[PDB]
Amino acid sequence: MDDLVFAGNKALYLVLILSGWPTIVATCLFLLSGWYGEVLLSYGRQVIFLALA
Amino acid sequence: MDDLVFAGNKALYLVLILSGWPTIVATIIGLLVGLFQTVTQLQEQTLPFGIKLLGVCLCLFLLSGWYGEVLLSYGRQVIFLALA
Amino acid sequence: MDDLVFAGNKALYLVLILSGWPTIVATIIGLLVGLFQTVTQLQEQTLPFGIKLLGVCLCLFLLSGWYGEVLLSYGRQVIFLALA
Amino acid sequence: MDDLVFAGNKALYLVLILSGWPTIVATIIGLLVGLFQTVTQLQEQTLPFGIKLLGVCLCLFLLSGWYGEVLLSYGRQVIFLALA
Amino acid sequence: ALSEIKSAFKIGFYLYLPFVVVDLVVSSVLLALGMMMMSPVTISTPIKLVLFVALDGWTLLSKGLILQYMDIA
Amino acid sequence: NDISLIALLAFSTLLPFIIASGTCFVKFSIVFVMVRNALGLQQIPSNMTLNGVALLLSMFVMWPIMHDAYVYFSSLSKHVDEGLDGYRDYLIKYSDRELVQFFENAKDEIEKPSIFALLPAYALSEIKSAFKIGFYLYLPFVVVDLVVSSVLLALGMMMMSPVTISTPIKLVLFVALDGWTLLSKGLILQYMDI
Amino acid sequence: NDISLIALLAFSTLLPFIIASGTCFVKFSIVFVMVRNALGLQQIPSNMTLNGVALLLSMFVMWPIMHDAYVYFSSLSKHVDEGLDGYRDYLIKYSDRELVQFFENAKPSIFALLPAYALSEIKSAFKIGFYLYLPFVVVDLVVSSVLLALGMMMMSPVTISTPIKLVLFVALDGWTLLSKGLILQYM
Amino acid sequence: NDISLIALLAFSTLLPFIIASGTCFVKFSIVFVMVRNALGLQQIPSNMTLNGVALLLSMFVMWPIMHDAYVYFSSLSKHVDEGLDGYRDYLIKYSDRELVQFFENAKPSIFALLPAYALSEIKSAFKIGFYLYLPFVVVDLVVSSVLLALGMMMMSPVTISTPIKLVLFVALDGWTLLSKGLILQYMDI
Amino acid sequence: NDISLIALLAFSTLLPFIIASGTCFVKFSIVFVMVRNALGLQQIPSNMTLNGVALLLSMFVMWPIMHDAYVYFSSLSKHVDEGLDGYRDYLIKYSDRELVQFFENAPSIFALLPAYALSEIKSAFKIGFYLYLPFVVVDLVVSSVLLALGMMMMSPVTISTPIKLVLFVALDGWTLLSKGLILQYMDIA
Amino acid sequence: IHHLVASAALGFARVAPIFFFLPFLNSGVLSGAPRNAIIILVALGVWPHMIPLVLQEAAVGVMLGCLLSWPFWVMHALGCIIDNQRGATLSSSSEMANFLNMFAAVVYLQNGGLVTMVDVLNKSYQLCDPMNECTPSLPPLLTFINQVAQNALVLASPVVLVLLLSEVFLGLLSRFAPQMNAFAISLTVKSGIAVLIMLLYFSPVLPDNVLRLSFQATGLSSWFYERG
Repeated sequence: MDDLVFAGNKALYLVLILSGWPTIVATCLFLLSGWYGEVLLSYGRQVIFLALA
Repeated sequence: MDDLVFAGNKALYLVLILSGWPTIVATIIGLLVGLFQTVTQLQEQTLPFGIKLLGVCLCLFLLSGWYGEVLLSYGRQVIFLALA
Repeated sequence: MDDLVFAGNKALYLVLILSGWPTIVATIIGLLVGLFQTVTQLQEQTLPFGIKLLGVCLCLFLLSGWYGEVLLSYGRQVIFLALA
Repeated sequence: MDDLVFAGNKALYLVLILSGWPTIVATIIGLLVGLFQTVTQLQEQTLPFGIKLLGVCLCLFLLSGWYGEVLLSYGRQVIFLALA
Repeated sequence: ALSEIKSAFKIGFYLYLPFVVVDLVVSSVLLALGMMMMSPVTISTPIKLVLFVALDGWTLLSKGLILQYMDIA
Repeated sequence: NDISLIALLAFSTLLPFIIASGTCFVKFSIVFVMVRNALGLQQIPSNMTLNGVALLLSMFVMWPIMHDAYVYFSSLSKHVDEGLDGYRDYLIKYSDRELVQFFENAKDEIEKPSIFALLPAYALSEIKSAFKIGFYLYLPFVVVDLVVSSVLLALGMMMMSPVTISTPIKLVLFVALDGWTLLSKGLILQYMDI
Repeated sequence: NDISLIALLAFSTLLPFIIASGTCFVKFSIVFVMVRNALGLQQIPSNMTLNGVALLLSMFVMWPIMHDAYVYFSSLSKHVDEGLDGYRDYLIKYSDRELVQFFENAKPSIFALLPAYALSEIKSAFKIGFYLYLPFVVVDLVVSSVLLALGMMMMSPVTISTPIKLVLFVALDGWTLLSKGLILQYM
Repeated sequence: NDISLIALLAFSTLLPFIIASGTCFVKFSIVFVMVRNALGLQQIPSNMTLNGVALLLSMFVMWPIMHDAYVYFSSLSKHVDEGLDGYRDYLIKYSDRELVQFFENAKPSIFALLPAYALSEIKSAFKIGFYLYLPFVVVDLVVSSVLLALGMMMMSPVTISTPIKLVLFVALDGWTLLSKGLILQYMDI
Repeated sequence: NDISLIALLAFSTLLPFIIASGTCFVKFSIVFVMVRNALGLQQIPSNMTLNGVALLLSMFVMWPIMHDAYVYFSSLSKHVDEGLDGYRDYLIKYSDRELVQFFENAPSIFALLPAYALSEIKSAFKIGFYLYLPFVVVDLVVSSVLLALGMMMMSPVTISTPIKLVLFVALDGWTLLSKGLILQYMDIA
Repeated sequence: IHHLVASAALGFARVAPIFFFLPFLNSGVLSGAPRNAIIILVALGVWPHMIPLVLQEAAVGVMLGCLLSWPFWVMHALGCIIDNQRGATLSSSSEMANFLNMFAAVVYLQNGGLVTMVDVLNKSYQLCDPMNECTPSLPPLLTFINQVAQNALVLASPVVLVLLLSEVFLGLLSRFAPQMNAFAISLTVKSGIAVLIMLLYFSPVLPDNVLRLSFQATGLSSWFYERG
């Protein structure tokens, strides 16, 4: 269940990084538009390699 | 019906203690936003909701290993009470 | 039909009292924490909910043993009103 | 045809007039509670439900037997128009 | 066959109307209170059944539909 | 026996016409689905086992009636009316006397009514009585459906469906009350005394 | 012939009525659907797989009973009450006694053992299903209350609740532990 | 004749019984409708289509096993015990090994390990189905975070989260990734 | 022979699965309800109509394929493999040949239906996002004019849906994508 | 003798979809025992005198069933917008539209109705008799979705604009005092204004438009042509 733990904690790690980065920034949207689709598409690219294999 | 009245109080006592920790951490830093700005005010209303969301997912990243095992134990206990 | 209007009036009287007892306890914690936040400002939206959840789960502890009896005796009264 | 028009004008009239008193007794106590919140500053948005539950459940209590003799008086008439 | 489909649908619209009057007041008082996430079927279905037993419509539809085709005395 | 297999297959399609209308299976099967819908279940248990328990309870009051016809039963004109006289003194008990006169015109001791005149009134009297005792069952569950839906509304969680919470409470209110055996005791004592 | 086969099809008409009402399949069929609706899942496994899994689990305690009918067998009219005691020791073990004696009042007969066993398997399946409903109300309320800790009052929690519901079912591996739990009450 | 027709039409009601218990359709259709559950759509692509797709793939894998069983085909009841050794090898590789010994306690019987394969198949289908569920959950809170960062606290996030839930699925084009991966878990090229 | 009429029961219960699998109705039935989810009114146009138009539209594309199979018509099973050639040239033009050979080497008639349907769900999901895009601009430009006023608390959904609904029929939407979807397949008009 | 089964299975194919679509002929008001007897009586009563002929005749029937079900889809879509603006439908993001559909199915059924329905179905065999390859005429089919929506929107145009003014005025009431919870205050009153405004035009306007949108037999050549 280690691949269930690693995939279950990379989601909470990305919520802290991605949703919490313009919290500390705003405390400009075109530079933050291209960053989020790179990480979500790569995390979905990784979770199928951990799923179907 | 002792196991029925024990699993109902255990379920509501586990609701109070699982939903009380991120609720108090959502208002400790919510009070440390408003009480800190009594000098050099510059107050905006929508500002502390981002820090409160970061403070919620921060303490959820700490208690994620404990919130799972307090549900893994009660989940294995509530089926063993039902079958055997 | 005189018992159909008794079961209907007992049901309407019972919903007002059962959903009224935690409602006043959720009302006073909605009152006093806001009246504590209108003079000592400390402005926060989470602080009333953080104590309202405690007051609701506390009165559900103290009234969980009473709600099952006021529902079990009404449920037993209804089936004997229905069949015989 | 003129009875099909009358029965449709009265079904919408009875919906309008039976949902009249519970929706104007839950409006004055929705507005005067917030007018009390305009004098004394309170930021509890979930507050006037505590009066709105007692308002609707007490308005449906006194007029409980009255609704049955408007539904039965209209329901017996429409079947007599249907069959005869 | 078509003239009795027309006549039975004519009776069934009249029969249909009181219950719709019950459902449109139940869905109004559940929106007066803040209970928009609550299906009104689970509340109306008890109080839609009293309208059929206090009116004893089983002994009224069969009483009328026989009198449309035959007569008494 | 090829003249009798048609008399067996037509009897095997005639008993689904009679058991489903003129016995106590009508009142039995309706309340089991009304208490199935009162809790908030769609597929549990099925539509098949609820007609099985109701059929086994239906022959508990019909087997004392059927045995009188088996011992007793162009000479078959008056042979059938006394074989069904044990069934027609039962149909006068659970029907409406004014309603069977409505079908007999369109005392009762000196002449029992016609057998084809009171079987529709027996069916309408059991559908009406099943709707009446079916309304009673709905009320306790509706109370525990309005309490949790107004307790979550005492809090700020207006976007929360209470069906995920009300379904545990509704089937502990039916098993701490011992509901399934309690309805079947009253259904048996309404027809056959102990 | 035709009548000797139609009476076998009338036997196969009665066979779904006995397998659906008077055996263990009444208990097995409830729990898989009660955990189907417990996880926040509408219809997504099937209604055909769950009725085939519970039937293949239902014959494990039925074939040891019905093999003696192949062992044993108006001559056949009196023998069928003689060589059918193996099913009656199964219907007297799990049925309540006062419910049996009430049906015999209104060795005991089989016709009173059928609805008293059937009316007890539904209640015991409802008692198992409540304990299965309980660890998911807690996760339904604690993920719907940390949104209320924030300004997320217009947010349906049923899309964040559903992943935790089934990961708390594959961590407890609750399908094979439930099949192994329902077998040790019979074998 | 008719005596084989009543033995065949009583068998024809058992043809979906093997599909729902013994084949791999009980893993394909679960992931195919949990994709619909995870995306947030209710009747797209209308699961009457999805059952025919998962049946096509299940039939495709199933065929090499049904081909040689018809090549092979009491003492004639014992011809069925060795006629299905190609089927019996199939549900040995994927079932739980220590569950069958619990079933036979009470070269194994085919009635024993047949519920064990479906049990381990629903467990694997709920594990793959949870894997897909995890990325979208993050997609949801990265919409409600920025909506709470602006003054749109009353605006519901489901009208903005749903557009970026299905461009993550088409840029990743997961309809071909899941369909190739579930074939590669059984077959080989 | 009543088995030949039982094969008609193998047609009346299977034709909803062949229409839902290999007919271009899969592309129309997805995009029609996808724009309905884009508008924000989930009861209009009321899926009985959206399935009626999507079935009549696909009965214009399948008619030049079914007609040529009628004017044409293992020994007499060698007649039908030439009859399905009109459906076989249709199942190569709209399916990808990285999935066509993949269900073969592990063109056949059973090896192209699981690849054509997966290429139509892929070709429908990226059209519906482009359709999704103007609406998000609308309910992001009407929700921001309230916050410029003192309307920080009012719900914008009950204002967004009429201003989105009277614009789509006034700009003739449902006759613009019903034309633009059938122009991909056949020589319409 | 034995060919009448094929001559009634060709009539059944055209008649059956129309039955499937119309609100007073569906499975809700016509159970399985009398259903398959009416459609052979009507199909034998309208006859004017090979697998894909039953599919061609089914396609003409689905086009006829949508054209005969044209005025009830407008009243149902009218009810779904009246019921949507007052509330009661945001739990998915009905009870009111089933009343307007049941009302229009009676006010259409009294004056005329089944006469113009079987007049359309009898004129259908005067232009699209079988073995002549009739076809549902694609270039007018493409605007069919647009027409119902436009009719529903214009028909419902008062109640939406009045409920929009009740939302601007209640939004203006919150700018004077934001501690009102004006989202739920409007939710109590919009279901009474959506009944009071529709009471003023339920009787004089609504039974006219059902007799205005009804499809008649004079427009069958603009929707059905022949290939032969």
